[PDB]
Amino acid sequence: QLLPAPLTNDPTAIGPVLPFEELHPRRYPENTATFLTRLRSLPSNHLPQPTLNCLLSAVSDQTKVSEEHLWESLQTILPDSQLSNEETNTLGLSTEHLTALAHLYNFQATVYSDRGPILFGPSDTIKRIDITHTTGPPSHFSPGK
Repeated sequence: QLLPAPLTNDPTAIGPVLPFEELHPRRYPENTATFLTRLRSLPSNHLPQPTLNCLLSAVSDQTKVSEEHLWESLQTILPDSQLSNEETNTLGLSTEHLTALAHLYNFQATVYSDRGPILFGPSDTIKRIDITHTTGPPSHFSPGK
């Protein structure tokens, strides 16, 4: 809810800090797309692929989209500060990145977590995928049920 300084300082973005679902309206499952972000304006800087890439490999398996294309798509819609930071380098990508990918590639994911299945991504979509998540630690995403 509070405004993150790296986000407001991020020169790849413009405008005010708003929930993802306000800046990118879709039929998201409630309380999944409320995370704060800013509109991405600068073209891609071609960030290196994340070292902890299991979310990309899992979504890639289920969509047949390369991890490179998934990652470049994330750079179309999210500020760089939300893609390369202390958290992504030590914990990997998160279900918030999954929500962003779900918008960019029009799918809804069922995430089979240690707490049960949870939907991420817009309902106004045709494509469905299955992703497994274990808390660990470490966090791990895998494709399929």
